[PDB]
Amino acid sequence: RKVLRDNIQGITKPAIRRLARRGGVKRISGLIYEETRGVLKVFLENVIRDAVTYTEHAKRKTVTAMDVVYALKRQGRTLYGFGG
Amino acid sequence: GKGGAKRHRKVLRDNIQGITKPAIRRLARRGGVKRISGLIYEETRGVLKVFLENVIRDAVTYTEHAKRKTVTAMDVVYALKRQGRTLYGFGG
Amino acid sequence: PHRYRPGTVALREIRRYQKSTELLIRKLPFQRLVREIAQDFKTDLRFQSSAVMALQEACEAYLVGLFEDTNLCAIHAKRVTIMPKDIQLARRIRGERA
Amino acid sequence: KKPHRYRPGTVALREIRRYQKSTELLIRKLPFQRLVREIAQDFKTDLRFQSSAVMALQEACEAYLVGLFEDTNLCAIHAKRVTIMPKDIQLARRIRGER
Amino acid sequence: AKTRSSRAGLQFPVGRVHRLLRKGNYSERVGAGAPVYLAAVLEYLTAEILELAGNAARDNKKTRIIPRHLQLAIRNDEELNKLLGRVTIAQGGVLPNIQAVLLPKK
Amino acid sequence: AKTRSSRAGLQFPVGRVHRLLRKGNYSERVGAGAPVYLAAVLEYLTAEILELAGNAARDNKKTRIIPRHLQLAIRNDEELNKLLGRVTIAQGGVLPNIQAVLLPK
Amino acid sequence: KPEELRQALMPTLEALYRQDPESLPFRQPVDPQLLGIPDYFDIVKNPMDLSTIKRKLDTGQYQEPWQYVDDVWLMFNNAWLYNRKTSRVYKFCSKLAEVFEQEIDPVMQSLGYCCGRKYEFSPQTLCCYGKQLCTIPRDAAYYSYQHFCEKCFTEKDQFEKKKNDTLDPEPFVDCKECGRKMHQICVLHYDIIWPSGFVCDNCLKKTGRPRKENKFSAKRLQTTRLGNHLEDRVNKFLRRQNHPEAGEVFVRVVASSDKTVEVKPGMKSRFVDSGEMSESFPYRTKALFAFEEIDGVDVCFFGMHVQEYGSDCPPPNTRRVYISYLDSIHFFRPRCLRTAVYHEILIGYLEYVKKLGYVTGHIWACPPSEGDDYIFHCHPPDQKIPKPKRLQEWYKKMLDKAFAERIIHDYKDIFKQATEDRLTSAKELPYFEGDFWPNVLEESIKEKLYATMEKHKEVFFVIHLHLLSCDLMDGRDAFLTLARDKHWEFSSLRRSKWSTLCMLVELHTQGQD
Amino acid sequence: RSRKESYSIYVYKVLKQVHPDTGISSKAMGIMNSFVNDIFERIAGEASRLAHYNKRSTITSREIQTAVRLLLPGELAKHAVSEGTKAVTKYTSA
Amino acid sequence: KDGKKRKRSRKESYSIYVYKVLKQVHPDTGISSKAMGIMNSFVNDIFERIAGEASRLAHYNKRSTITSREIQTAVRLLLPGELAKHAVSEGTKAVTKYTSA
DNA sequence: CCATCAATATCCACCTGCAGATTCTACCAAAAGTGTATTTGGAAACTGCTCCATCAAAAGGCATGTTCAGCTGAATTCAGCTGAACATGCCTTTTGATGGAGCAGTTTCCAAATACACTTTTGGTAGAATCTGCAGGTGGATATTGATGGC
DNA sequence: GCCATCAATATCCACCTGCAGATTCTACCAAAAGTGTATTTGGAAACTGCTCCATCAAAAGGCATGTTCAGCTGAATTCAGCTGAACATGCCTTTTGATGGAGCAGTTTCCAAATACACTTTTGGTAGAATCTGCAGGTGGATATTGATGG
Repeated sequence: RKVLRDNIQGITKPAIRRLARRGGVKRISGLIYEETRGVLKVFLENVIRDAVTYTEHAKRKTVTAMDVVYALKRQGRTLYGFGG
Repeated sequence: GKGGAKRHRKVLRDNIQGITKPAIRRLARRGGVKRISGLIYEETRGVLKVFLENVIRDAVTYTEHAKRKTVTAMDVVYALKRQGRTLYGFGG
Repeated sequence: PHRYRPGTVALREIRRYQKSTELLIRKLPFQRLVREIAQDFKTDLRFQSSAVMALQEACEAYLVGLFEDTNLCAIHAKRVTIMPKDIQLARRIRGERA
Repeated sequence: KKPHRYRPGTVALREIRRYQKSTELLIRKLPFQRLVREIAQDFKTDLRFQSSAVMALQEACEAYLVGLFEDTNLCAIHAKRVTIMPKDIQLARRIRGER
Repeated sequence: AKTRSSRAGLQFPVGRVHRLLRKGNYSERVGAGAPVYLAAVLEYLTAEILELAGNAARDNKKTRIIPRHLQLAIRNDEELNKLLGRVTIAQGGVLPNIQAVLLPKK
Repeated sequence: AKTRSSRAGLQFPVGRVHRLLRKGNYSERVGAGAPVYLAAVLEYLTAEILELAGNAARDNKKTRIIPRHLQLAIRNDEELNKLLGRVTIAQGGVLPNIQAVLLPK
Repeated sequence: KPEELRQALMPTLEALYRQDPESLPFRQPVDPQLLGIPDYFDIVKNPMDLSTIKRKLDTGQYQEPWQYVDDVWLMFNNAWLYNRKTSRVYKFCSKLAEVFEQEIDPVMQSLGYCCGRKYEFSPQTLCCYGKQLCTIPRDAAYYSYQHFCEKCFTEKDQFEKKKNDTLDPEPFVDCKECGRKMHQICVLHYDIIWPSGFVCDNCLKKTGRPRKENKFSAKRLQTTRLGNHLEDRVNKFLRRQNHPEAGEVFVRVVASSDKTVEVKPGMKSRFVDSGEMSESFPYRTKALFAFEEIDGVDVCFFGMHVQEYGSDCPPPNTRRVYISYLDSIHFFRPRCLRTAVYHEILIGYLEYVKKLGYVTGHIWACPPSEGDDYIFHCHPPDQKIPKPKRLQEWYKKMLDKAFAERIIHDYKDIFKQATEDRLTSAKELPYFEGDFWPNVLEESIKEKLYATMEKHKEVFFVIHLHLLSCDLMDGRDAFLTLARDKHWEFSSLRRSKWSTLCMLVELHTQGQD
Repeated sequence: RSRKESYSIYVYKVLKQVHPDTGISSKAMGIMNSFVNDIFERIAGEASRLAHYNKRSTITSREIQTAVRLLLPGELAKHAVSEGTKAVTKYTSA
Repeated sequence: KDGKKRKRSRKESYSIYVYKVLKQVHPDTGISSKAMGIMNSFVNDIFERIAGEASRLAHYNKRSTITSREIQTAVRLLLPGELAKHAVSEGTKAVTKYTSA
């Protein structure tokens, strides 16, 4: 597979602004976008590490939503609608 | 009886007021607080009060299950565990 | 030329995005980031569409809740504009950092 | 002739160091057994308390308060202040999610 | 020819939930009334949350319950909010809430 | 002849761990190596936690481990810090830590 | 005269006043209205306080100080009774009373009286009559008329219900000349010994002739070869020690008879019906006691009983001795030789029977249960009850010391002895009266024997060595019953002296020879 | 294909009981199934822990009721306890 | 003596094993009773945590037996890189020694 | 500043096309439930042993009032940060189709886990007696910080 | 405004010494713990049916990206009312030790209550086709909302 990279910038400035507006934020500073990108990224490797270890425990090469529910539940961030 | 039945009967202190505000100051010093507002203590009282019904009730709710009315260290430590504040040293 | 005062459109879109519930981050940049960092953890992995949707929804919820925490921490300092130390404090209170 | 007086903060910092280097309990005992007794009989009348259970409750309460107090100090210093304020403790409890 | 679910006057299947309890590896043995109590609790919780979701949908001029209605029901009930404080509802969104300070300061 | 702990070169009792697994209702069947690996993991964690406790004690001019040394050991290692980050320690106190603004001048 | 009584009694009362804050509640009469205790007069019928004592002494209302002592103890008892033990007044009264014992004796000893203590006997336990075998429990509801247990009458309302808590006061004697009240125990006066009445030493000092010699002493008791040997050995050991506090010790056998032990019905059916062993085993029982000269009077400090089966006794009891009961009093002087004296008694017995031809000895080393008196009634409260291991070590030390003198050939436990003898049946076990083993065998027959031997291995000791008619001392039950009825206690030195005097008089005058 | 059980029909019956003319979407059904499964797992695990704590090897009504009291706060807890007592009484009365 | 009054409350504890581990890691260091209780509680709650993770890993994948792979993955979930690798290495060494025993 | 007014986002009623919600026909294997057989968690009664509430004195602290240096917020001013607007265009988002890596159902069967049954060791517990880490207690003494003072 | 330094203080350490607490040694034994044997079984491999996971085409409009102006918001500065910090004063409340019995636990009985399993019946998914239906989405205009226009 192609070794893709540098798509953390894909979380665009208007997207982060919209997420902040949904959270009740009225004014946003410039570096907020990239630093919240970093926080999002950190949450991402944590959650995918848990989900991928779950999947590898099942001898599977495809990550399913059910292991995602497992990871979210075990991180105290239980998600509904995707099984479990 | 007679004599000695009047030993420190100054009960005119509220139950929540027994937290002994200097103890709150000591806890703040342990918490790294340099300056404390004057009316903070009492609300922390209430705050700690809340924590008590957050914790002990759970342990209290354990007590009747074992057909007992004496709260044990195991009930307390498991009440802390179920609330996310597990404690060490009282599991024996 | 008609121009609204600063904050009016921001507050209008605040109600707009607090009224709707659709996914707010567009899909495939998140998909590509997940693929890259998962390959960094383990190569040759595959992902279900429902799995990526679950990741997207969970991350949106986590960031939006961080955003109410952010607004509370910012207004705590008599401010209406958010700066990184706000969410740093919010996470250190949450226990995410220290 | 003007008896010696430390400036505000030096004794505060000394107490900070003293209570951060020590491990003894800071909440007085007898009021704590009282508080737990009345709050327990508020839920079930005529309860009995073990010494170990009371010690565990006291240690847990002191730990919860002290940690909330670093949280409150962080909230206060975030607002360019040094004195803890009720808005600081409310913000800390709101972020923790207990509220 | 009476099912134990109908015998207890409940809608949820007592047999299935008892089988799940046995398969859940909770202990060596499971009592007879435990699945009945469990089914009653589950049906009460779902009835309350569905009633609140239907009320929210009616408030939105909607007759079909959507995840937004479920989120509105769960968040506007402080007890149910305490039940689901650490759980995210898919496609649920957030409650409309703007601080007074965020409002114009004219 | 030889204990399962001795056969695995472990001080912790493998048989006791297996019995606890059986009575813990985690699974109706338990693998042979699961109690051995549990004993090894708990032995490992005990090894570094007691090592850091002894280091704290010798830095504190003390030869007996006390809960204060235990908290000093557990908190000073950030991984070990998060292991007991949501855990309340008895008779340990707090770490010496003062904010920059609190310091004079 | 009031002046002498006042100049005597002010020091102790003032010392009582000195105690603070213990004596503060006793400065004034108890006022129910002021103290808010309207029920004070319902419990305390005759209250008095320190001010009442002062005003009564100042007006000279005492003609002898025992009324002072009785009033002080009565107000002490009132304070203890009305107030709970955990209250202020109870412990205040306890401290004041302790000061009272610490101060009263030197003052009253100079006024011409024996002592200044108010003495109350132990609660006298009663005995049942319907069953003729049970007794009346102490500190419990009891039935009596004109005495029955709680379960006796149950298998009509004229009975009286009460709880056994009453106490018996010490007897008092009045001097025929002075008339001063005296404690009978303290003065050691007894009517049969002195038919002329009680005369204080002060009056006899105005006469010249002292108290006449007491013929009812342990010295004049009938002597026996065994008792003579024991007393000679003890006296020789004491002379070798030459302790200044040690006195002459008299060992006398006061009872000896021939009895038979009957096989119990279970073992009677299992072993006697077949005819392999006889229905009963004859033996000789003897009782001996040790008396020491303390403070010019005899004090009994040792008692022990043996059962002796001679050469004509059928096996397995042939040529054996068994120690049935053993008792002692720790008031021997000096204490450091007390234990060393006891050995010289029992070892002296072990040698003596060895001279007579006996081969085997048996010892049942079982510590007494709390409240159970072996021979002497009312053991002192401060007398240490040895642990079973301590008693076994004491007996082992005795056997080792006797072995060192080449008197004892060997000593083992019953389990090791049975294993070495290759015993295969319970019938080979020695048969003794009231022994634990016959009861164990009866229980086993009613419902592993070697396991029972091993459990009680350290308790029983087996030793390889190679008529006076007295109904009172024919067994430990009669003497204990008489002591309980007559309050013959051994709980203190003076009480032990009085009890020894009484038992010596009983043996001297009520004997059958 | 492997059977995958769900509580869709029971939730539908309950919502007909409480709202005869109200429908639900498939995603709403998934959310509801996830919620009921999660609360089931939570209270069942709490009951199992309570049984383990008192050396009890069976889940009966008393300990599961206690677990529901622990997790459900206030009015919901009282309603659950009352309805459970009623349901177990009805079950044992036939 | 049936119904002995001394004691019949055998309390499960890992005290001697923790003391031994202290001996290997620090032969000349003491230990307090309170610290020993802290150690017992820590090893205990770690035991229930890891056992629960292994149990859920077995249950979710329709696996009725808890084997070595289950605890491998459970340790990988609970522990980040350094502690996880060291614990995995020592556990693998222990199980290999047991197998070859 | 209070009043009208123009530009603009919002609410909302209405109507059309359709993916999705709801209704039957038939199927069908997975449970559910009844009725014996067997086993056992625990209700229930009696009782010895803990330890918990109650109460005492000895003591290490706590509760008020005073003085004031320093904390915090109101008031003020200003650089420039980002919100509002707009132009350009990036890439999106769906609709479509496709090769195949990979998930999972079905069959076989064996090394591994289990249930006893027996023998072995062994950590708990209790009591005796030895060892010691350290909690304070006592003599300096030491930055250290507030204060007096000189530049 | 800086700072070099007499002077009271809590504290680090140099030392110590007695004791509650930790450490060492002997002994008993039920409870595990290890080994043996027949039994059962969960999952390894082997092959394959099959669902969706990954991959390439295309286009055009929804926002993504870049630029500009300034509204006002964040940031810096003064200062004054004042709330708390430090401290001396008085006393009281807390801490530690001793002592009855209310219940925490150990023993025994036995029965209502729990599994094991062989059928039989009901029942919950669910392939498949048909009809019903709530709201996605576009239209149009009356309706608040905002900002600064005449004066």
